[PDB]
Amino acid sequence: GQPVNDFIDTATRHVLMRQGVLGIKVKIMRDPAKSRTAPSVKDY
Amino acid sequence: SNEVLVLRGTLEGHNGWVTSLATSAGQPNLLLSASRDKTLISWKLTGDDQKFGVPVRSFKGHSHIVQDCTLTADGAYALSASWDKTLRLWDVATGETYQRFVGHKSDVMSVDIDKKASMIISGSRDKTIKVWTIKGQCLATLLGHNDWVSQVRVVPNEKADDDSVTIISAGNDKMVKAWNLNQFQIEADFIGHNSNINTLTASPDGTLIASAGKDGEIMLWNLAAKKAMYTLSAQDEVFSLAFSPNRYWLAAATATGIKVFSLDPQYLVDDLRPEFAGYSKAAEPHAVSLAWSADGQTLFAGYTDNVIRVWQVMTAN
Repeated sequence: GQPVNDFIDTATRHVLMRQGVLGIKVKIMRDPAKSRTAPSVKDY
Repeated sequence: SNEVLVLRGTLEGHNGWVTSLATSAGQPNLLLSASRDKTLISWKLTGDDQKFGVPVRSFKGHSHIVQDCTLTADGAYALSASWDKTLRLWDVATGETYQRFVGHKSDVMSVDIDKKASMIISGSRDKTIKVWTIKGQCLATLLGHNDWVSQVRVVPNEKADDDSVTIISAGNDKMVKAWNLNQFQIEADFIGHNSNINTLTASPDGTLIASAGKDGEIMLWNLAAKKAMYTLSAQDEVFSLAFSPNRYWLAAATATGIKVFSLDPQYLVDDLRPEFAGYSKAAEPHAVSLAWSADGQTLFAGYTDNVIRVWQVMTAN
């Protein structure tokens, strides 16, 4: 939805090491409350 | 040749409306009365033409007004349902609360204990028909009413409890309901009422149901057959119903008076209206409760002027 465009933030860093490279995906969701801007008888 | 009800006097000691009455079988001299003075009074009656002797005990223990009460067949215990969302089990002797039934979320409007004094049902304004032991333990929660539950009664067995344990309730959702408490499920849906059902009672044998309310329609059903029988017009609002232990009479508490009907032969036996002193006619006290005695000869009536008026059947010329 649109709450993803308003509130969550994602960052992807490729960390280069001695074997290979890895993928670091940090996804932080901030607080949305701090967004400043006849009678019948039946029987059973 | 008529069978005449005569005003035998008055029983007064309450501060609020006499909302319930219950008589005894072990001792036919005992009357338990639940009132809107948040107390129940137990009387030992000495029947004279104007006054009645001894007022035995008071049972102060309910925070808000006491709505319904019942005695046991010997007359040793009391069972009071109050607006404090609780029930209580008293000793008619000392006034000792043997147990407090705490479970409901609103005002408890009715209470009745079974034949062998071991299963205690309770109906309230939180549309909940709870079933308790005698020790204070809720073992059943029978929901089903979508409005208030004005009255819950246990139906008198005729086959000596042949595994059939039935209770009948009167909702303000304009329906009567019959529950089987052997598996805890709905067993019958009595539809037919057009307004709020104020009361309901099962006949002595255990096959007739009488439900009336605001419409003034005393509707009779057959519970053993689970089919609608008929309807008797009681005109004004009927607050309490009761079947005679011996006779085939049905006395209803109408906003005008106390209408005693017969079912065989079909006719209105009486319409009991006591003389009031200094009141307008839209200011006259009505019957809010009534209890039949152990032999069908005495009719006790709990009124709204805090006074329990009593009638006795004779035989006229």
